[PDB]
Amino acid sequence: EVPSKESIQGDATQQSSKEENTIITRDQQQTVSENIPSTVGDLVIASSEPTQQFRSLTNRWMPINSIRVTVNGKRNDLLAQYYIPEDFLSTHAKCAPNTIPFETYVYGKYELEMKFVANGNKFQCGKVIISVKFDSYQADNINTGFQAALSRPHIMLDLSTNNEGVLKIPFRYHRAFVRNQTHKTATAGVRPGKFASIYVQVLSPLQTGEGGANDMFIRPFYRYTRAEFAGMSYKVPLT
Amino acid sequence: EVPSKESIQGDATQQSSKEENTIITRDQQQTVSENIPSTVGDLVIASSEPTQQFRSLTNRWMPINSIRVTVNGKRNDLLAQYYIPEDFLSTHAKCAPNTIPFETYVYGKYELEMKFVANGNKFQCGKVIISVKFDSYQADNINTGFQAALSRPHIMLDLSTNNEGVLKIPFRYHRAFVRNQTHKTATAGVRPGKFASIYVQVLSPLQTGEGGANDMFIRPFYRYTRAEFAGMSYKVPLT
Amino acid sequence: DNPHRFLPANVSNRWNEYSSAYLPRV
Amino acid sequence: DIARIWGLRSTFNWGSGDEHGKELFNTVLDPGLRFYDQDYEGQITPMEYVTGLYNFWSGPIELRFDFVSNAFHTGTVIISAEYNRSSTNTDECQSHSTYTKTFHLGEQKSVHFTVPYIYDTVVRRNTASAYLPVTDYDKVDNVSRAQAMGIRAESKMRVKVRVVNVLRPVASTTSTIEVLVYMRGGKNYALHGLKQSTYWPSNSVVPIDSFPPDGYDP
Amino acid sequence: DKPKDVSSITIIPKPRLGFPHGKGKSDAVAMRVNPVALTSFQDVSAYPDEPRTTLDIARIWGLRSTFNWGSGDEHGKELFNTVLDPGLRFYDQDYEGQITPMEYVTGLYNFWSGPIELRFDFVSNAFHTGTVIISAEYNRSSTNTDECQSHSTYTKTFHLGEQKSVHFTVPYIYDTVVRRNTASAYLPVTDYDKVDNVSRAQAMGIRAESKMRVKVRVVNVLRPVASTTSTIEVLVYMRGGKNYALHGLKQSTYWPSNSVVPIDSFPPDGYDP
Amino acid sequence: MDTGAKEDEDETANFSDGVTAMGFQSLDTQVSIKDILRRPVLLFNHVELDPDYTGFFIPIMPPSRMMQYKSGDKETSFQRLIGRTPQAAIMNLFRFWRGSLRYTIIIHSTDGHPIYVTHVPHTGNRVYGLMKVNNLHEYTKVPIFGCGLTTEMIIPSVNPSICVEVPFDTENNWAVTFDEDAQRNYSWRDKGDTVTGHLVVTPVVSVYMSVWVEAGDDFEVSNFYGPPSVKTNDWNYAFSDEH
Amino acid sequence: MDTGAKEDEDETANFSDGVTAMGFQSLDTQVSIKDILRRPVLLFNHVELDPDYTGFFIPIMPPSRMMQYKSGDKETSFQRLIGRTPQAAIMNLFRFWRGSLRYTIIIHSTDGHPIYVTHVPHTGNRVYGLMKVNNLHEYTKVPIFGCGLTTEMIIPSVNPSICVEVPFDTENNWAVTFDEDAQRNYSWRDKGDTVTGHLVVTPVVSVYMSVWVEAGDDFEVSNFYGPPSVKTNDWNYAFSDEH
Repeated sequence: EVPSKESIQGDATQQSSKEENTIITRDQQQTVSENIPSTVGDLVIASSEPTQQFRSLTNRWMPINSIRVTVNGKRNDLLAQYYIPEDFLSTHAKCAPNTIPFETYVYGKYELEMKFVANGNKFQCGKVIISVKFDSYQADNINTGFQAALSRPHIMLDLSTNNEGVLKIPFRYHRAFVRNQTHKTATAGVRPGKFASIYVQVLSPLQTGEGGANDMFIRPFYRYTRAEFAGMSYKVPLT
Repeated sequence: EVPSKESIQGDATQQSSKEENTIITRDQQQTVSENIPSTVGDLVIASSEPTQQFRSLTNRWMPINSIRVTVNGKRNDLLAQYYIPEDFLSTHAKCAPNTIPFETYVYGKYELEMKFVANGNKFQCGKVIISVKFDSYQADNINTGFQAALSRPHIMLDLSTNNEGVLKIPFRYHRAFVRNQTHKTATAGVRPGKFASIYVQVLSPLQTGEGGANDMFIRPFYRYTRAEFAGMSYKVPLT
Repeated sequence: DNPHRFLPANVSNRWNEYSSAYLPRV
Repeated sequence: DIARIWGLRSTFNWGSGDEHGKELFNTVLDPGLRFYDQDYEGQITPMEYVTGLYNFWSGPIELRFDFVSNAFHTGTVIISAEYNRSSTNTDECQSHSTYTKTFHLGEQKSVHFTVPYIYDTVVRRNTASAYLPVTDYDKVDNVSRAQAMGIRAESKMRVKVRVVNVLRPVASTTSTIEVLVYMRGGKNYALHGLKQSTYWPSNSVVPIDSFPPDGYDP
Repeated sequence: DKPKDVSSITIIPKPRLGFPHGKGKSDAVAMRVNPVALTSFQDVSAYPDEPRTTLDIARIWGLRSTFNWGSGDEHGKELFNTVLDPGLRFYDQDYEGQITPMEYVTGLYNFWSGPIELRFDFVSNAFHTGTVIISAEYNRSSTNTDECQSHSTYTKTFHLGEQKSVHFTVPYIYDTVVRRNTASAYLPVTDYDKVDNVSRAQAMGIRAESKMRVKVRVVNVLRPVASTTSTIEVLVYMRGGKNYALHGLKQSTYWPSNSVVPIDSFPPDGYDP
Repeated sequence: MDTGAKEDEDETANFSDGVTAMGFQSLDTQVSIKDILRRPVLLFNHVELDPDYTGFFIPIMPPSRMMQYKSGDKETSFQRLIGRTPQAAIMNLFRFWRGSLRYTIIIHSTDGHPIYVTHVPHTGNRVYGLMKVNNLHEYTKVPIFGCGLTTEMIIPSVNPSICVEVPFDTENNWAVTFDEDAQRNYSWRDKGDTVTGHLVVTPVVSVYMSVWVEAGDDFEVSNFYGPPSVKTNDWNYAFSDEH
Repeated sequence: MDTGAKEDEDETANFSDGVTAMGFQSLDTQVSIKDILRRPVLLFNHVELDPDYTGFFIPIMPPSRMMQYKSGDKETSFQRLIGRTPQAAIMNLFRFWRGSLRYTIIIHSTDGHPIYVTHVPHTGNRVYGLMKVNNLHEYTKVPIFGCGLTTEMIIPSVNPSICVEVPFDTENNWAVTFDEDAQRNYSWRDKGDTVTGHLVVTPVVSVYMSVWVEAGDDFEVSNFYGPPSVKTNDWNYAFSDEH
């Protein structure tokens, strides 16, 4: 919150977040989205049998693929986008222990937390925005601008300061549960594994000095704050 | 415990066992081995980080491969044998949700319960014995008779009455944990996935009447009463 | 035919929507 | 209250020849329609009959398996409720990984089974039509289907019965037995959205005439 | 007994009850078994953080405009200059883009009032340094080259350094308690009809164009280090004030311009391939 | 009714019963049998009234398999999908009913001519449609509505619709809902016990009407018969969710 | 919704917030989202009902970009300025809605013929306009209003207008307001989740109608999406205050 004078290990006034068997530190301040509620009450009706949590597996931090930001990138350009949970099961971090319960259970409710860590130098500058769109299936190509991102739950990343960002994502879906996996025997009438979309977009282009670096990198990390699974079945490979 | 007079659905005085999302009934009485303790105290020392349980997945009943008993089978003959947990991961019921935590965790402590259900007719007769041998690696071919089975924790099955049998298996191993999976990167110096052996043996041969059935079947079911996992890693396919 | 019915293969996934890999849609 | 009446849904045979893991019974358990791919004609259960009057249903469904046997019949079966993803006919292990109840057949010749309601929606819409003006068995085409009242959301929920221990009766009795499968709504079974009845009487249907004007006086 | 009923009253028969109104009384017949039964919001209901009014939507920050500020920009130079009218972005050209939340919802009303809030985010680092002056100018506007005219109004000077953001409430100072919208109340032109003077003469109203302007001028020239960029972008956000008001529902001035397809009959209209 | 829990002798463990969905979507419950029977069913859709006859007879009985259309049989004035209504399906389960029925009659006109609806109590016959009572060729001088029986008038210029509630004026404790064969010539007094009377509509000039029927507030059903043998082909006239 | 005050880190002095103008002109506040959605929108302006068809289908969904006209596309029966109404603009910000809608239907007639309005619950399809259900050529003997479903009648001689409130009879928690492409052929069960059923108008003889829609009292919206990319050319069709 307040910096100190320089010592052997610089300004040693870092903060950190410990979740299960994973720790992530931060050198500067962090921005955090509002803690907002999910749909509750339908759980007990939708599933006759009780739902299960596996906090040790699911509630740990897991890094996903690296994002490169360049000076060529213009405002409104998608740096990356994620259909969740699908892309965290069968695209990013496929060997993560977070994905183990999705092999056996067919349904679930999912509240996520996504931390973003940027590393640009002090002679660079730029703005990136990350936002969430709830129940985005067949509505990804509309309300998908920087302006829509600023309206929806979001976090803002300055590329010079390297402030961290934490997006809290509730479960807001038009059904009681989301389907975890497609299967050859299962119906194709319902799109599974997608209750929301995450967009990483350029708000202001990356700029650099004379003979400076023409790019810098951002790393997302995800965890489930509340992952309740329902409908046990035989284990299958993910997608 | 006591039978009743016949009604529309015969003698409706059955008992049953419900564990998680699985139920198993029994028409006649059951035999149960003594509830005996495991090694405790080493858990906190052996693992610096806390161990995890997944009761909803592991503590449910799961059937394994069927066992055929014939009139040709002599006393002391092995009907089936199981090296545990290995054979319940990569041989029997491979798609079971009980096996999901073994994909990610490298170590664990395991206390099991094994139910056996026989179905021979009232004009047959015979005796089968099931026993457990703790820490059996490189000692399976000795102390492996019907006499050794009668000494060790065991259950006895009469093939005419169809009495059920429940073998309670504690964790008794020369190390703190048992290794869950072999791997190409992992050492070959330690035998993994085997802390005990289960033997199903003929005590008295199956006999039948004139023009009677020359065989009958037994079905084992397993569950973990206490499965604590340690040492999280990236998920792998089982063997 | 009606071009809105089906999305071209290069920009879309199997579920007939823009792929998450295809960043140029915007 | 009508849906809480037990009704005989289906029957199947179980013999000593049926090897372990073999499907004795296998059906999509949808109270909307018995079949998706063929005509039905017979005595539909009370809960199916009344569910046919509604566009939506929910809550657990109860089953009861009555084994038409004697004390000298012995064996074991496993009843399994499978959701979303279905099992292969030859892969018993896939059925074992779901919500199961193993029944040891002996002195007791009946077993009850509550099928849990586990779906992505709080209620399920009916697979039958809300309105069907076809009365004279009109030969259907794609244009007729294209101009239907709705789209049939076919259920992938299945209930199966597999052999655990092979049936081993005495030589003096029958080697094969029939198993009666009853069905009814659970205690928290729900119905909503009145519609055209999917089922209608198929036996002894005669329209009324004017009595006695219409040639009653012989 | 069958006694006569002498009670009576005069009545005025109307076809609909509360047809124009958004609240009050209704004569609506429920298509239900129970005529007084309603939808349950016991479990599933509107989330508390969701906006309940159009004023709540107007309180959302939205990126209005952007401009560059370089070391070449001499003192007194207009970095930014616009008529700050939430009715229309331009009076003399077509608009196409992502309009701010407060502009979008203001487009639904014939009248607006109250202060407007601005926020200037300087996309820079610690090694950028300079000063600008934000000015709200009313009735009379300043010359581009006359900085002194801008300085004589309601101003806020911001010293750019470690802090890279500044807030600015634009006061509501007008001759009327509310301002009428510069956009039309009703526009039947749908097929980009080539306009003439007769079309304009037979319009719904007359556009009362605003002379209120917000400007940003250089006070101290931007003097960054050689190791960093010489020019920076400045993001200009906008929203309604805490006492922002809207009144007089009308035809929406803005309408979706991207991925607009009208509905068809599914599946009759050639869905079955 | 027999629930059949009597026969369920098994008392082993089972999965959870869960929580009901009733009240979650809305409080408009539609499970009550009486509530289902009290919402209207279309009997006659734009049928002619002719002043050459006594009037159009409507036999006082609820919708059931008695009024079901079968492909091939003779064409009647009845609505074809009466047998497939919820309440008709319900009435096929109960062979007894007692109480009043309510008839919503709409005259397709805006004229000042009065159309009379006369109630006839249980006389032992069972007829429907236009009929010449005692086969005469003149009924303006001897109208059924001016014979003494209870009558109500519709004046379309004021209101073309009306709702009239007919009483349970019969000798029997219960009215019989249905028979196995509605056209069978059996014991004549038993034959007429499926109705509790008639409702007769008489015009001035030729005009069309539509008729709905529902159960009254004072209404009960009994003598539960269970579900009959049925058929369906709904599957064939719809696409699945997988094209 | 994110207000964005989170990002506003500046805490320097500012000018006065002043006093609100709300209540000064009148107490008729028009800022409430629910109040805006509860006032009616014209869907169909003098469209034909034909008795050769089952009826004119109206899909139960609020006004939005789904019903927006674009210059060049095929001509529909819909009103062209639905997309430019206040409530359509509001519904473009919320992709979820739950509760009842109210439909004001006016029949352009003074005849004594009854026009029936039938409610169909969520069946999984999405259609509008005149349609022959199962492509038959006769519907007077098998009317949709006499199949069993909930129905209400209009008698123009009495009253040519009616207001009917349709329930939220669906499987889903929320109804989906809009899609990116309304004519895209994707997963068929998801395709039909943009409606909660249908409202079907069936006449006796050929007659025209007009249809309005509004939100019910029991009604909620959620899943805030923020403002989309938009265009305007209002400036061009008006003179300024300086000639």
